[PDB]
Amino acid sequence: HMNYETINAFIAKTIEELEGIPGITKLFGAKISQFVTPAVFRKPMSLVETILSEKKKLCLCAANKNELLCRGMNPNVPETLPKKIEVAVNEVLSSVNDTW
Amino acid sequence: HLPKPTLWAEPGSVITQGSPVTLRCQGGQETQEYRLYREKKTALWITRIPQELVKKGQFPIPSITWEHAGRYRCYYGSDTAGRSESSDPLELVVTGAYIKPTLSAQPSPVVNSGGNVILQCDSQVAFDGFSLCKEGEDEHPQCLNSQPHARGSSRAIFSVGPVSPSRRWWYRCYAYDSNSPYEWSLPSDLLELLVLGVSKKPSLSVQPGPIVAPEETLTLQCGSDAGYNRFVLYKDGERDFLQLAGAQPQAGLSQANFTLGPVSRSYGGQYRCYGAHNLSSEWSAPSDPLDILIAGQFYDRVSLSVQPGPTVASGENVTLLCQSQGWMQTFLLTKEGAADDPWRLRSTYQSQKYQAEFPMGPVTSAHAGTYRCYGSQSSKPYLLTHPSDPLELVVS
Ligand SMILES: *[C@@H]1O[C@H](CO)[C@@H](O[C@@H]2O[C@H](CO)[C@@H](O)[C@H](O)[C@H]2NC(C)=O)[C@H](O)[C@H]1NC(C)=O
Ligand SMILES: *[C@@H]1O[C@H](CO)[C@@H](O)[C@H](O)[C@H]1NC(C)=O
Ligand SMILES: *[C@@H]1O[C@H](CO)[C@@H](O)[C@H](O)[C@H]1NC(C)=O
Repeated sequence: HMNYETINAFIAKTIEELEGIPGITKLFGAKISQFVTPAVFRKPMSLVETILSEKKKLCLCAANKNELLCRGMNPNVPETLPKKIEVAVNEVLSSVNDTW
Repeated sequence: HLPKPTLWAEPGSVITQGSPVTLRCQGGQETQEYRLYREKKTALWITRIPQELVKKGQFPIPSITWEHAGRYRCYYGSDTAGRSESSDPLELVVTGAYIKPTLSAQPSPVVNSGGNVILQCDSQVAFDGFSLCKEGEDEHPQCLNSQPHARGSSRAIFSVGPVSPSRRWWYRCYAYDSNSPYEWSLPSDLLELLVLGVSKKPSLSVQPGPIVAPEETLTLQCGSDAGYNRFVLYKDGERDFLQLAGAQPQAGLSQANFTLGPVSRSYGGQYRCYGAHNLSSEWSAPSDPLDILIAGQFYDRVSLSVQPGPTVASGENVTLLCQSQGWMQTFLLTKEGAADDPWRLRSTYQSQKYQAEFPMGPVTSAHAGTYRCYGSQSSKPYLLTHPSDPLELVVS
């Protein structure tokens, strides 16, 4: 159900989960909070494409070229980041949607 | 009060992504009751395991991903009874997430028996976690990790302990982010240490000789009368040692050689050779060092003369003079077919040029052949000028 405890619990737990994905905090900084809103609760798997397009953009900035998500990943394996965001959002949703 | 169970993993705890694994639990000879659990974050995969396999204490992972990585413990509980206390933890690690780090021994991978060595793990990108694993053939990996004294967030250091020739020492290191500490990078390339004994030293030679020019090819040779069948070559400053194909020993007589080329500045250095027997894994004491020097590396050219002349009868006083117009710290004198080391003399500034006099004294027929001299500067230590034009000594 879409109420105060759950909307709020979803938002913090999601931010916490995103800051838990190796690389995000160094690349995204304090701006990560801005990607999670009550709007995301309505379309949660939207986070997967919105964080990915921002990371791709952030990796162009000269200062971020030696950052993990930008060049530390094993190239010869499919990208974990989209799955990690998808798992994060679903795990939070379960934890939150199982109110009782 | 039931004996706690045992938790292990077939084939191991450190698995590459995609590869299978099976977490196995065992408690007494009884069954029909088993339970497995990750620490901190429940692992759902466990729920989806057939009840026929749980009873056998089998929790298989067909393809392992970071979603399976973590610390597991196990426990079994009967009906009338309560349950057994949790098994000791099993840290299930998934490798291949990130670009491999670089492993190296400081100051050299060549260690004396009983000695210690620092192993340095290096990464391009910053990581707050590093782990060093020991490998064996008959053995399973034995890791150790460091976040404390894992300096610059791009490097970690580990002091390997007393090294014994009782086993083959293999090492790999991993880098990881602490927000997923069971999801490690691709492994670093294997590092093998050379543990030393006091056994008779071999002898190191070079064909055609130690002074070699770029684009040439050399052959480094090892030999003993000590009956060694294995030989190792090691150049100071290098990460790895080169294990040459050892011949079968005759009257203890064995020789192994390595043919490298094209030569470049990189070839220049101090080299050592080590022998060992098929049974022993305790290498010999090193061969006396061999310095390989790279000709034609300066703009400066050198000249080689004799005072009296090129042709002189036995017993006469003969002095070879090497000289250059450009500054040179030292001059090097060599003979065609001379197993001895080149004669190196500090330079002197005389007659508006830099020179060095190599006095021979009274001449023999050994004191006859084809001499060439070389210019050197300590800044570029294993480097040399082009040779002087050859000077031929003919004795009566
Ligand atoms: C041959 O003659 C003598 C030995 O009989 C040597 O001359 C000396 O060489 C040293 C080299 O360091 C000089 O410091 C001395 O001053 C020389 N002797 C004298 C008395 O002056 C040398 O081996 C040969 N000479 C030359 C010129 O090569
Ligand atoms: C290198 O060793 C082999 C024997 O092991 C033999 O051909 C020879 O002694 C060496 N090669 C040369 C070119 O001398
Ligand atoms: C060491 O032992 C093998 C037998 O396993 C024998 O053929 C030879 O003497 C040695 N081989 C090598 C590769 O050193």
